[PDB]
Amino acid sequence: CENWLALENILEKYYLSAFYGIEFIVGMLGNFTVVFGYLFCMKNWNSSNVYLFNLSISDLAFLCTLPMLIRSYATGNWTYGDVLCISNRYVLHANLYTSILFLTFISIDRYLLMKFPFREHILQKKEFAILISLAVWVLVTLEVLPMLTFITSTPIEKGDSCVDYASSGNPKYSLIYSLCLTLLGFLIPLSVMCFFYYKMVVFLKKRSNKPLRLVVLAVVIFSVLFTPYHIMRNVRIASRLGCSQKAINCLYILTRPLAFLNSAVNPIFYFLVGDHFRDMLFSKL
Amino acid sequence: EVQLVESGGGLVQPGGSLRLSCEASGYTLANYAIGWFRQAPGKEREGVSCISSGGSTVYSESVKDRFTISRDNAKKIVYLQMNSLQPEDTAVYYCAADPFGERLCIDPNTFAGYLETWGQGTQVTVSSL
Ligand SMILES: CN1CCN(Cc2ccc(-c3cccc(C(=O)Nc4ccccc4CC(=O)O)c3)cc2)CC1
Ligand SMILES: CCCCCCCC/C=C/CCCCCCCC(=O)OC[C@H](O)CO
Ligand SMILES: CCCCCCCC/C=C/CCCCCCCC(=O)OC[C@H](O)CO
Ligand SMILES: CCCCCCCC/C=C/CCCCCCCC(=O)OC[C@H](O)CO
Ligand SMILES: CCCCCCCC/C=C\CCCCCCCC(=O)OC[C@H](O)CO
Repeated sequence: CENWLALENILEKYYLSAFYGIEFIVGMLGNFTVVFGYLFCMKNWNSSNVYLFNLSISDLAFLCTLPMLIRSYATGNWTYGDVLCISNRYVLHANLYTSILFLTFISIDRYLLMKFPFREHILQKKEFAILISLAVWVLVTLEVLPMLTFITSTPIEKGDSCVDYASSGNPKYSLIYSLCLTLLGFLIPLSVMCFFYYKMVVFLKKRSNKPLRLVVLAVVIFSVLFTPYHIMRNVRIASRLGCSQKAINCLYILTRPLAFLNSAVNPIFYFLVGDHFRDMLFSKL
Repeated sequence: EVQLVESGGGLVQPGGSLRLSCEASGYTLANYAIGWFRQAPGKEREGVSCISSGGSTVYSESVKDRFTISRDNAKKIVYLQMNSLQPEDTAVYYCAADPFGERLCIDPNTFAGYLETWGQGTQVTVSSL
């Protein structure tokens, strides 16, 4: 399967380098603009602002790993050592699963605000959104911890080893973990946003739009960008239970920067919370 | 460019009614959202009612079955009809104007923070005797 090995090498060296390189540029400029916009324009934060700022911190953590990941794919090996293997493996999964959760909680916030514009409920308080943001970081850190435990069992002390559980280690345990993480990390938050879009549609039909716009964009972005990656991570593991295996790995490589395109485009959500932040950004410039 | 003055503040017996007015000075009020807020001594400011430039109205849960917000763009006035007032409604009532007419009423307690146009406030006192 020398032909498929040539494809794997080219995909890593050229496709991943270029795609992550573009995400690094677009993501850094977009995230630093919205972060500085909040640091200099927003004086009294609500729940949605808290979640959006956390989303940018998650995106920025991921964007900071890209020079290391691009250099590793461009050169064909991991050379950064054990500490940076664990920290990068953490950040990549953490960014993926905190991002959809912050958008899920923003969606619930937009629904509660549609029913209770004056934010009288405890669930609508700024301090409660801070508590939920901290819960999101803790939950996601815990979802990612079995992968880190597995990595610490591999010979990372060698300095040039940083394995992917999708490609290495017991396929039976990697599949159970990958499928549970697909369910809890992806399908469940997506389903919750779908449920709250439906609750929003029903509320507005009774009372007879912007709240619908944010949630619809979130459902579309995550359905389109996360689905190929979650299918291929699971298919990559299942195939390990030949040329077919290398061909599946090539499909899997293709899906990875597509899921992380989310971190470069999700600063758009700052402009969908009805505060005219875009207009506020221009006033300061 | 608008200036606001609230009026109608007074003494009400519990269960009594009172109408406040928020009058504007400037070119036009048409494109403005107008929100009514109140602040009791030692308490935080809280939104009570808001009217968008399109005419949509929103009410906080504590005043929903009792207050009515309305507007007359020709007289450039916004009224707050307050019915069944209780001692807990004692506060200085203020009106605020948002030039983004469809913005304020989405999230009045948060979006009030972005506004430069406020009135001086009018005292509403609800006490028996
Ligand atoms: C055979 N060939 C030889 C050359 N190797 C170079 C190489 C070695 C290690 C890493 C590496 C190091 C640490 C963390 C992560 C990470 O979490 N990634 C990740 C996880 C889930 C989803 C998306 C990504 C981004 C992505 O990596 O696409 C990745 C990267 C490249 C690659 C294999
Ligand atoms: C439960 C959390 C799991 C851990 C998730 C980390 C959180 C994000 C990164 C923090 C900074 C860590 C980066 C430390 C920088 C050290 C640079 C270095 O030279 O690394 C040494 C090398 O990798 C071998 O010797
Ligand atoms: C320390 C042990 C953990 C338990 C404690 C967890 C904190 C959650 C409590 C929330 C209700 C209190 C909130 C009081 C009202 C604040 C209003 C607010 O900040 O709302 C946003 C506003 O639009 C602009 O800031
Ligand atoms: C520690 C955190 C873990 C806590 C666990 C959280 C579980 C919450 C519920 C999930 C079921 C999926 C969401 C509800 C069902 C939505 C199904 C759907 O897609 O919507 C169909 C329709 O619109 C409806 O009428
Ligand atoms: C803006 C976007 C421009 C950038 C370009 C986007 C990169 C292409 C990504 C994924 C290819 C689709 C991957 C296939 C995922 C589902 C297919 C499937 O399940 O069938 C394969 C099967 O598993 C094997 O046996």
